[PDB]
Amino acid sequence: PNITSYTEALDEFCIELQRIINSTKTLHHYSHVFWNRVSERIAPNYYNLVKRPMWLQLMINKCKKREYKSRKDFQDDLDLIVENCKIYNGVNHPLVSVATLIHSNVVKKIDEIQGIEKIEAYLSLK
Ligand SMILES: CC[C@@H]1C(=O)N(C)c2cnc(Nc3ccc(C(=O)NC4CCN(C)CC4)cc3OC)nc2N1C1CCCC1
Repeated sequence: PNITSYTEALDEFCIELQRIINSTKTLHHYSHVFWNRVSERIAPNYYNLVKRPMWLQLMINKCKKREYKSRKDFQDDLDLIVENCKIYNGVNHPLVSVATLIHSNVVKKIDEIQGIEKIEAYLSLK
């Protein structure tokens, strides 16, 4: 991959982020809980507490629209998954350790993206 422009860098970034999010499906037997939007039928009150909900399919959709312009934009959304999980369920709820495992696994995989330094360099040439 010859990344030589901002646009080429952003296209590659968002394909790589998609792959990393998709890899979380095999991470843990409760990973799937974070994939789709929380339904009111199952979580009464959820949207009374949680004003910025986040789930992994939504992050995939944002990658496909090239809405992540940096690592920080991406990690801001990933932070919400953990924050909402902790606050709604309680920090000792079993789902919390799953959300933090997803978070740390994802963050580590971003650093392993082949050519991540080159991608982030061209992303800084907005
Ligand atoms: C929203 C809080 C927390 C969370 O943080 N997320 C992200 C979440 C994402 N998805 C789910 N999904 C489901 C949740 C409940 C059920 C279900 O069928 N519950 C029964 C309903 C009838 N009742 C008599 C007995 C229990 C099915 C789900 O299908 C995938 N739950 C989540 N929960 C918790 C995990 C169980 C409760 C809520």
